[PDB]
Amino acid sequence: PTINQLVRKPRQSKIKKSDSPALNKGFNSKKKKFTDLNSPQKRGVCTRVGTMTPKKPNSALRKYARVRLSNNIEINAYIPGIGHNLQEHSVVLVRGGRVKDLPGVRYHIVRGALDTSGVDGRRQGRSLYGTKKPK
Amino acid sequence: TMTDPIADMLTRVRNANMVRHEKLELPASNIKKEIAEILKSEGFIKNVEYVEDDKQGVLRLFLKYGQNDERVITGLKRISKPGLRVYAKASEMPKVLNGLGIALVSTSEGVITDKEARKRNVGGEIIAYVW
Amino acid sequence: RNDRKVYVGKVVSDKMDKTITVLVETYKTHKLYGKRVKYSKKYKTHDENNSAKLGDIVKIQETRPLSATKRFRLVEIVEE
Amino acid sequence: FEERVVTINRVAKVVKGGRRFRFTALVVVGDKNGRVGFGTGKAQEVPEAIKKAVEAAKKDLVVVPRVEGTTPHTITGRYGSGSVFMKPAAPGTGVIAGGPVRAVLELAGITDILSKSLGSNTPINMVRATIDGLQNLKNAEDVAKLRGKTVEELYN
Amino acid sequence: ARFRGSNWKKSRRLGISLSGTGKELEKRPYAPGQHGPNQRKKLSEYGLQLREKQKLRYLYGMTERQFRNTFDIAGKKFGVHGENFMILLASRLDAVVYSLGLARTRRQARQLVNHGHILVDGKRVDIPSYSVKPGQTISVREKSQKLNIIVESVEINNFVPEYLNFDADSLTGTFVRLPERSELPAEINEQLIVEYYSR
RNA sequence: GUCGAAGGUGGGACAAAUGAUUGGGGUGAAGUCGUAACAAGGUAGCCGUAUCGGAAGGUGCGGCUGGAUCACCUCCUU
RNA sequence: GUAAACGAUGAGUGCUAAGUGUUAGGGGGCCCCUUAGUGCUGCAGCUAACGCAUUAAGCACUCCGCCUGGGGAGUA
RNA sequence: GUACCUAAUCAGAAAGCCACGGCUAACUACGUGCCAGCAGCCGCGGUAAUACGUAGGUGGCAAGCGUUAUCCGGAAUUAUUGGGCGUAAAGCGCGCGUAGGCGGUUUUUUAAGUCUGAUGUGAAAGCCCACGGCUCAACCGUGGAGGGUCAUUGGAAACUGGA
RNA sequence: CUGCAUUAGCUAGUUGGUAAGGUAACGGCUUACCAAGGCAACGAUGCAUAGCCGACCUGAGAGGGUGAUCGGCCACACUGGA
Ligand SMILES: [Mg+2]
Ligand SMILES: [Mg+2]
Ligand SMILES: [Mg+2]
Ligand SMILES: [Mg+2]
Ligand SMILES: [Mg+2]
Ligand SMILES: [Mg+2]
Ligand SMILES: [Mg+2]
Ligand SMILES: [Mg+2]
Ligand SMILES: [Mg+2]
Ligand SMILES: [Mg+2]
Ligand SMILES: [Mg+2]
Ligand SMILES: [Mg+2]
Ligand SMILES: [Mg+2]
Repeated sequence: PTINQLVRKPRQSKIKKSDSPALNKGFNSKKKKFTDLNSPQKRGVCTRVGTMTPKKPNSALRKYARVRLSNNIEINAYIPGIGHNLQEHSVVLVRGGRVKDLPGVRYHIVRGALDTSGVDGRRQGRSLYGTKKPK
Repeated sequence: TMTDPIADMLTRVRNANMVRHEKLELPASNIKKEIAEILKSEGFIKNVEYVEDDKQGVLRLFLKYGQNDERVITGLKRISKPGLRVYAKASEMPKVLNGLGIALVSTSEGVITDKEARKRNVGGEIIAYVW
Repeated sequence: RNDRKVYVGKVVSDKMDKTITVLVETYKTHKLYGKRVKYSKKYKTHDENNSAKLGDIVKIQETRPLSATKRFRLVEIVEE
Repeated sequence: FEERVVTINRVAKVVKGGRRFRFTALVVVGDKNGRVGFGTGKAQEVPEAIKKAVEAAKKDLVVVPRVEGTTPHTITGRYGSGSVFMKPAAPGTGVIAGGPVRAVLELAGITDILSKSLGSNTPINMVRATIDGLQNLKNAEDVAKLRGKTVEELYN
Repeated sequence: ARFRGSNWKKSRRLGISLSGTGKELEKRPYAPGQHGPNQRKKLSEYGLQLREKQKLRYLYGMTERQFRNTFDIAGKKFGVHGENFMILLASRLDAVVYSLGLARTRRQARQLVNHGHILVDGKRVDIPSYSVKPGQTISVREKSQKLNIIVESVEINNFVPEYLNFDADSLTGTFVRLPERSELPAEINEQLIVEYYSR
């Protein structure tokens, strides 16, 4: 563009979207409204727990939970590790990070936080799965 | 229509230099003549002739080529333009090619080179770069 | 001792009684692209005798508030 | 002459049955004293591809004007969509460059410079852009001779 | 020291005698581990820069954070960044004590200064990170003037660089001037480390 | 007595949530029907418009070459 | 009030090798020169390449319109 | 009765986290067998898995190490610096024309822009440079430098603007 | 010193004058009278969001992001008026 054109209409940068929108929102119950606040994690209650089939070419029964967060937004959160002790009404902590195989699963359930138990028999990379040091 | 005679002159010089022409005739003006004189003094061109005819006169530049037919003028760039004019201070005068080139400037003390602008401690409108 | 700001500008309306609006013209530079762009500011100045007329280039000086939006007084008519 | 293999690439030509694979090697050769060149070689194996590339690079060499281990002035070398900006630095800066540009500069013997690949990052065109810049570099003595003056007159 | 590990394995990994004797490399000059022998892979450019940085860091027995901070402060000095970094590493009280020879090993000198057997200008200094400067003197605590380790190291007459002027009778060293690149170890290419911290 | 917060009454404006029901959109596994496009894709394709048909699409009018092609004439370039 | 409304190429301006047709003119001796169009071939230069190349997609200046991954969608 | 100092006793109480297919430093054995599971992108796993889990070893860090969230960078990916619009996204289907932007040559004049000098101010703390004090450092302190599109005032007239 | 035109008209004490009252103070600050003025595509009005700055983070820079701790200025003290 000409300099005159830039003066008339300045350049406009692309707007960036978050990969974890559900974590950017809190809820005020008194005013019954949403608020913009960045959280690293949010608490939620497992509305459902079960398995999902990944999209091709992968094949599996991937463990996940449908969770209603403290801000009333319902999301799908993957359950990492081998074996879990989660059921409906379990209170879980949810962090960002989607599962590429799973289309609508955009968050992870932290292991070893709130109700969720650490992975049993895990010994390498334990902090990632909430397993205490065996010693 | 025509909007920048200085840009037209610089582009004439650039095109002639590319085609390796020996001489170049263009319509004249005082600013163009001063630019040509600066180029000659600095050694980028060979000779400058003014033809005081009717219709504002003519400038006849003679370009300079070194041994091996190497071009003395590597490039000319219009800096200040009608669409956006550029000025610099004496302490902010730019060096073309780390000093190996000249910046033709227009100052209250006449159109001079960046070296003279720095020496006299003056700024002005940076007309062009030549290297 | 201390002097007050003085401006020069054209008269763009005088329908008000004893008040003329003076358009002072300036050129603010674009902060990023650096181009020179026109900038007009209208000044409401006191014209006691209605001497100034629409069009003439006049001179104004800053004063204390004289009305809701009048802060200047006509000093002289530079041209007409 | 030191030699550095910039990239090795397995290319394929399709035939009535299967494919014919070859190895292409891009190599830079330099004496670390102001002479640098690059070459490409194609062969059925990478050692032979490298050998052919080195021979071509030695055939094609350029002289890089320098000033105490850095270039005389800022330059942008361009080839196709390749584009490399290069700027003289001060001693102890190091060579601030990435990819094939660092190979070209180090083998040319430059030890202090700043650079930025502004264009395509395909290695052969990056190398060609860098070589174009180094070829278009100029030195004070040569420009003074071309303009019919002295270095002192040039710098005023 | 802070890194209490197999200095022989570190020397074997980095292909350098951190002690300076060469004993580690004499028998097995290849890297430790199951794949140590018959190891023939070629390091990348990043690998080479990292190896140079690790060589210098483990030579001076420092942690990564302190090493990086020292490099940063050296960069602010006038001159060549790499040379300034090397001389600044040399100026550390650990290095000065080891060069003076009050201990046979750099880690031993570090433990001496940490436990306070050393005095700078006649005052205790417990911090091996202390950056010595020209014109200062390093002495030994009177209560520890007759330590077996220190006396044995003094008896073993090691070379004393030019920038240090030592007298074993008084166990008194002097930091005369700043070192030079030639005096400082030549097995390190400081430009590689400068580039490593460039990226 | 003037001014005057709150309040009341009224018709409008704007925003959000929610609503029987409804519309297309996206994704998804070997689903069902056909085969429109890519070769002249077996009716060259595509564009605007109109209308028809389960569906892709067909058909009409004008336009484009970003169309293959055997014979013919008409020119231009080397 | 829309089309592949196309040269898929905004308008104005100047400058930068050549060869050869054709439309409507002009000047000097079938030839030469010349103005404005309309074609083909082709340097320098440009280009990712194809190609463009005095009818630029080269070199420059002024102003306007427009673009910023594919779908969703020219939809709500 | 804290900092700090002195005297005695003991290596004895005081190392964990992540990673090791490429990017990217670090590889082997078992178990599993498109399952369990991993995954930032490309992808990995169906019997020879350096990619899943464990083990040995190795790499990076270390009283911290990883994950998530958010911002700048890399991104010249809104391009003034510093990009484009024949075929990649991009020239309105085409006129006529308003505001605005821009504008041929010379002479005289003005000083709005433009250039230059002086004065005041731009608090302190902060950043940067130097020095000094905590054993070092962080930190603290003291000087210097910086930061205005700032204002007042005096000068120049080439270019842009006005006459 | 901020975003939006899928916000284009806004304003009637409103803009100016006269007189008086009122205030520490000038002033449509308020009232009475006369006039029809005032703002706006150089973005008025409307809507949304926001305490501002010294500074802080990042970037080679130009720029981009932020406005904790500490200092300055402002505003508020269950909500509204006095
Ligand atoms: Mg070749
Ligand atoms: Mg078909
Ligand atoms: Mg068909
Ligand atoms: Mg039909
Ligand atoms: Mg259309
Ligand atoms: Mg079109
Ligand atoms: Mg023609
Ligand atoms: Mg950017
Ligand atoms: Mg297109
Ligand atoms: Mg068109
Ligand atoms: Mg201050
Ligand atoms: Mg608020
Ligand atoms: Mg940048």
